[PDB]
Amino acid sequence: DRATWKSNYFLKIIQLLDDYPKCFIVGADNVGSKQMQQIRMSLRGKAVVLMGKNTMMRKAIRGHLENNPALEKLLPHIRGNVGFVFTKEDLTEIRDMLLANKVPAAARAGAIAPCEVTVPAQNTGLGPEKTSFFQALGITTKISRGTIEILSDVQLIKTGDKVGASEATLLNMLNISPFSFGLIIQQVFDNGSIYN
Amino acid sequence: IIEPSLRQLAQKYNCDKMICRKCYARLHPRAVNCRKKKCGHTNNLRPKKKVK
Amino acid sequence: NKEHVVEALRRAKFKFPGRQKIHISKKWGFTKFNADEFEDMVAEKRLIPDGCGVKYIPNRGPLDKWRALHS
Amino acid sequence: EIKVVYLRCTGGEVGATSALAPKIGPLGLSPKKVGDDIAKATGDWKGLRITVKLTIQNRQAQIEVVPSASALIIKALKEPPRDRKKQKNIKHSGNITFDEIVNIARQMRHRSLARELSGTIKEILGTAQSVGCNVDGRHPHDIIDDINSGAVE
Amino acid sequence: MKTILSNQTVDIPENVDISLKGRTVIVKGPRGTLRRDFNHINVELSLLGKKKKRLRVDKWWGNRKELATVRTICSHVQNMIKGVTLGFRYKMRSVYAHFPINVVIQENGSLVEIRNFLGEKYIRRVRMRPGVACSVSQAQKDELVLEGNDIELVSNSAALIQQATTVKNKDIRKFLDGIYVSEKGTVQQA
RNA sequence: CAGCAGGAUGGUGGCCAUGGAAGUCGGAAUCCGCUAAGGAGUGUGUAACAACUCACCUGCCGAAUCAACUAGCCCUGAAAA
Ligand SMILES: [Mg+2]
Ligand SMILES: [Zn+2]
Repeated sequence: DRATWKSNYFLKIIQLLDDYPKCFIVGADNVGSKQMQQIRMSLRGKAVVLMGKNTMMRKAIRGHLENNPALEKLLPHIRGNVGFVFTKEDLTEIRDMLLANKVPAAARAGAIAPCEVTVPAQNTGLGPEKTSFFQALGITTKISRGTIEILSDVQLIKTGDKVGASEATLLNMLNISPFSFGLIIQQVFDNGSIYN
Repeated sequence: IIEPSLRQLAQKYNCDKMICRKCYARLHPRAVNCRKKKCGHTNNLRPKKKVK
Repeated sequence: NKEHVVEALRRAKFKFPGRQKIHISKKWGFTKFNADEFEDMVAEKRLIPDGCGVKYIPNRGPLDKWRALHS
Repeated sequence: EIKVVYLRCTGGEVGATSALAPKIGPLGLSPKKVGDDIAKATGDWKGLRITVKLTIQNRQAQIEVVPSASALIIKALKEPPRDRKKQKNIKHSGNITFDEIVNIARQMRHRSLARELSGTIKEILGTAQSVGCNVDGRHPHDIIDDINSGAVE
Repeated sequence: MKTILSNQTVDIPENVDISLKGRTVIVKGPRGTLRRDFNHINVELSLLGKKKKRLRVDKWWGNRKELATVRTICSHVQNMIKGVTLGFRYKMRSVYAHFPINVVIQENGSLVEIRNFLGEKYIRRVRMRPGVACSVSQAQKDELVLEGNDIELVSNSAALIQQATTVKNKDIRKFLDGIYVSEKGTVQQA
């Protein structure tokens, strides 16, 4: 219940103090349920999983403040949930190579857009429908012989602009997605060192 | 003849309630005690009978 | 099964008049003996199980029952 | 044109109403001949809806068999299947042979979605408890029945 | 028991300057002023800070019956600031099955006639509360939007045309008619 | 301890099963296997799935819950010419 794995971490604490001196300090947004997925084949032996809870995020780390003792500064670092997915081998190409297997989304009202959103020059594959979603927001769509085609390459959300709600039906009717969803790696920590 | 959303809107104010077993009043659906005095804040409650 | 006998007797309370109380004993079963003491005494062979009850062996009676208990 | 299609064929049971018209139909090739030869290529399952893969090519659609491990559990468990009558309290049971633990492995190594012959002693119990059989107790009793007291590679 | 002290504070944004003379507060800003007197509650209203950047309210030596009055004034003040900066807009639909519901506004937003309800020839001369300006919606088939600033004058007058049109002597699991309330919102948006 | 919260099924689409059900239909059963997460689903939906959320679990702050004494006063219980 709420008593059963509560006492087994403070036995299995040390099993990874003395083994694995290398973490990729990933920042936890949208770790999804449908989009962390088509990835396997880059990460076979470079990785681990074990517990972590905010309730002992203090207690067993201060119990660990004693083996290699310059070991305090993480707590103002993780402002949220930031998982330290370990690694073993490479110094730079696992900082690198977690980039090559991700699969993007359906155009959703609800995410954030930090960069430019582009809308392609492509037909919708449908008949006579309502053009008010293209002709009230500022996109040139015209009826093209049953089919509806995006006339000019109209961009929606530029570099650092928030996502509007009622502007997703054009890429959803095209089934084509702005950018690759997945999980973002945030920080670096290597052997008594920090970067930003 | 009727939209099933506006109808979901009109089931809320008329047909999702909880009824006392003592004074036959009509309470909001997440309630545990009657708000009256002539029954004594009794904890006998039922759902309202759905349509047949 | 202790949390269903309070519930059975909470209902049996609606047939009798007056007022009465439900009490969980400190004995073992339908005996007159205590809770923990019972297993150390059965273990040192002072008490004998007889179905619903138990018999007490003193140090007073003659010896042949003692030998018929140890042997 | 290469289109590997998912179909839920009824195996050795020649079906009455299949699921072939909204999936393969609008391509142009007829799925009526194939629904029978696939049950023929099944043969001795006859009970089980092992899903059969079909790959539509430019000439025709091919037939591929996709092996399992929980349907090799139904291979290790050889019970009488039932007819159309379809009556409850159906959930089969039995005794799985300890060398059928070996032989379901020797056909769930072609898929190879697991570990080896000594790493086979969960697959035939923990879903086998939802299909319906036990090897002397479920996975919780076959914890101490299987922990490091084996002689199987 | 007797609890010795309980307080609560409210931050105010800088489009609004507030003050108080005694116990009645006044709040003026982009859409007008509002005044509400709290002279039946017996607490202490203190307004700390240069530029008046937040408020604080206390109650000394109070039981359980009057620790309730710490938050339910902070709410009628956050509502006092919202009804001056933003302003309220209640949207309410109009369900009907077979006959047409006719809705007509008299007095430039300050009166509502209602016709043809369940075939009743009896018009309903519903009056608003002074402060609230009704309107028929746009870009929607059947909809009213009530606008105003004071929420107390808005919501009671909104519920008046909800109780004006009821059903006599029949089922209300089957006879589902009336002008019901859909969405509680503000005039403009932050 | 409430909720302005990031999501829940690649073996299988359980066995024999429903015509079609993949958890969203019936049955002895009800598990442990990267599993901070198994439920052959608490559930909606769909001819079935697809698309969803949730039992159990993962984000943001400065002190609570289950029964039981009717334990004291107060109220309902409580109808006359
Ligand atoms: Mg009548
Ligand atoms: Zn009542």
